Amino acid sequence: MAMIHKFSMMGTNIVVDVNSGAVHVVDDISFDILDYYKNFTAGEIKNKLAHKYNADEIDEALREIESLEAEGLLFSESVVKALCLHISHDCNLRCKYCFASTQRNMMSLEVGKKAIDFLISESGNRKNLEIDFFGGEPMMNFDVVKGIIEYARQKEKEHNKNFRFTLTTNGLLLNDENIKYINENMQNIVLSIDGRKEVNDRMRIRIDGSGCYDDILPKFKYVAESRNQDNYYVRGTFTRENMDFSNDVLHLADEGFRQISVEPVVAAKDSGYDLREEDLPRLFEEYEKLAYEYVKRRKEGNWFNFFHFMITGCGSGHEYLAVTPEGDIYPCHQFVGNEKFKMGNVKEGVLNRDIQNYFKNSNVYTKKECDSCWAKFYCSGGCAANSYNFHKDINTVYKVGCELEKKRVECALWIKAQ
Ligand SMILES: C[S@@+](CC[C@H](N)C(=O)[O-])C[C@H]1O[C@@H](n2cnc3c(N)ncnc32)[C@H](O)[C@@H]1O
Ligand code: SF4
Ligand code: SF4
Ligand code: SF4
Ligand SMILES: [Ca+2]
Repeated sequence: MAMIHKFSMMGTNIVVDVNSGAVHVVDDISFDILDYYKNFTAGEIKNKLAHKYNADEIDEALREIESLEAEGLLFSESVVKALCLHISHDCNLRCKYCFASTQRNMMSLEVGKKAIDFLISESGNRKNLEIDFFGGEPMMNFDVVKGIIEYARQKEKEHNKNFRFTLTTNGLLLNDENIKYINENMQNIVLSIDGRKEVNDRMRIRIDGSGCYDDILPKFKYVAESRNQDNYYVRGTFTRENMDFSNDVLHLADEGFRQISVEPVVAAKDSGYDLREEDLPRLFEEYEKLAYEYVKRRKEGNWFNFFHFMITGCGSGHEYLAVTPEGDIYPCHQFVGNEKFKMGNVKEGVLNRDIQNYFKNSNVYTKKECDSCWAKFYCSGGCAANSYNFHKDINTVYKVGCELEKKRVECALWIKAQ
């Protein structure tokens, strides 16, 4: 499986050798060489490239590319650590693209602590433990969150562990007092806002239809600077309704957000919101359009971090598990619908292993469609929710949500070239 990927993006030619991880910026002549190198002689390539370059400059271009091959940078040849807590399945929003379009109960405190104990028991001897407060809207049940935190740190002393708490909130229930507590206790907070106001208020709406932009932007802007524009990010979701998502990222940057994350929709088949292949040469340009601007404001007064350019696996189902409010264990937040992937309850606290191993053995070596790919050692490993939603199987590639990430890998590699 000796292969390379070749791309040229905004006046530069970069090459990736997949097994090595080596990255090369190359000139036009050696860039056109690799169209023929592995299958043609040095004598055959002269007659081929005898309209743009001449024999000597061709051979010198062969010289080093044949030495990178000789150097070996061309053609080279389970323990659970995090729990996604569903502190609530109720919510005060009705976002179109969200799975919570279906009941409505609150995680009890006794199920929370049975979630902390389950994590410690299955953590092996890993010291760093992650607890994500998620679900519907966790702040609707903030009493329990404070109780789970105060309970975990009593356990940190006894079990030689360390808990890393993150919250993800729609914004509506942040106030002066819970924003204090959030910054002396949560290591990271995720703010859900979709960017421009017409885009956000289009779909992050309440039961009545009214939006949430005007209410969350004031408190989001502040939580960011209360924590010095770090240890947070604003989390946006672009669907078919806003494929110009670059302005969404930059509008959030213009409002003073250094840490921004904008991602495609997951498990959005047959909703009208998912992105199709026809949109791929539409979504690509704004990724490139984005990667250009981050370099443009890299060292200037303005600057912003886009999470998907910052360069294992995602871990859902073997290293990362979601806990329903009743204690039920699921591979991730996106699977608590499907009952077949039910893996146990944190009360009884014993984990189903062969669903766990079924998920652990779904990596870039396992699936046949990945072994052909150039970004296998650069990828997230895919999204199991997207695979089962588009093909009812955890181990077949979801072609769109995949060429998106390959372009982000291409955009992240390209930023580091400057
Ligand atoms: C599921 S919500 C739960 C936490 C909290 N209520 C909030 O929105 O911040 C967390 C994040 O997941 C994202 N999300 C919801 N449904 C999604 C979907 N179908 N595809 C991709 N992201 C989604 C939303 O953008 C939201 O920011
Ligand atoms: S707020 Fe979070 S949970 Fe409620 S709908 Fe919007 S995304 Fe789903
Ligand atoms: S990108 Fe999709 S296909 Fe290429 S490796 Fe990562 S997951 Fe497998
Ligand atoms: S499966 Fe898809 S959605 Fe569930 S965690 Fe891994 S990536 Fe996020
Ligand atoms: Ca700690």
